[PDB]
Amino acid sequence: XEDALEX
Amino acid sequence: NFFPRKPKWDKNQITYRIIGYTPDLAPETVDDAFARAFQVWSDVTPLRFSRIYDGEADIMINFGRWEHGDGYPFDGKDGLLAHAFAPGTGVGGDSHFDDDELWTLGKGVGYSLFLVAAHAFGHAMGLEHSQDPGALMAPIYTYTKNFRLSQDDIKGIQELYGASPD
Ligand SMILES: [Ca+2]
Ligand SMILES: [Ca+2]
Ligand SMILES: [Ca+2]
Ligand SMILES: [Ca+2]
Ligand SMILES: [Cl-]
Ligand SMILES: [Zn+2]
Ligand SMILES: [Zn+2]
Repeated sequence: XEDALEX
Repeated sequence: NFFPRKPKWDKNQITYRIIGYTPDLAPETVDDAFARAFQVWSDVTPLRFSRIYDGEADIMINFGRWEHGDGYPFDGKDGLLAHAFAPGTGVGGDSHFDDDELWTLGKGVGYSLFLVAAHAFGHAMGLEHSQDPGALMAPIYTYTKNFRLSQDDIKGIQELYGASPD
């Protein structure tokens, strides 16, 4: 799922 | 294919540090798995990934479960296997592996640390999900015994960093 994150 | 505003590393040497391990594999086999995962990207670019044994590396690698230090918690068994931050300062590039998964290098009884790391390091280098079913950066896990980086993957990583010198 959300495995690529921004920051 | 890229993150918003196309973040990438403005250098060819990327340091990494393995902060900690899983008990599921020997540490030297974990080190080797991470090395091999970086090599799939090294091999078709001018990038080199250097292990450091202290200090702040560009890619800080660690294992954890549920909330593990960055406010993007893991979720127990399956689902989130690993996550990486897009290139940048601070947590940028950092790659984390959910130790609620059973780590292995083969099929069926756990997840391949090699394959999961190669995909997550693609994110750490600036690649987003591919819609090419054969690409490593396609979103859905599979075990492959004969893993080959796809032309889609090579095309994305080279667009950011260029092709291998040799
Ligand atoms: Ca970092
Ligand atoms: Ca935790
Ligand atoms: Ca999980
Ligand atoms: Ca585990
Ligand atoms: Cl933890
Ligand atoms: Zn994390
Ligand atoms: Zn992904």
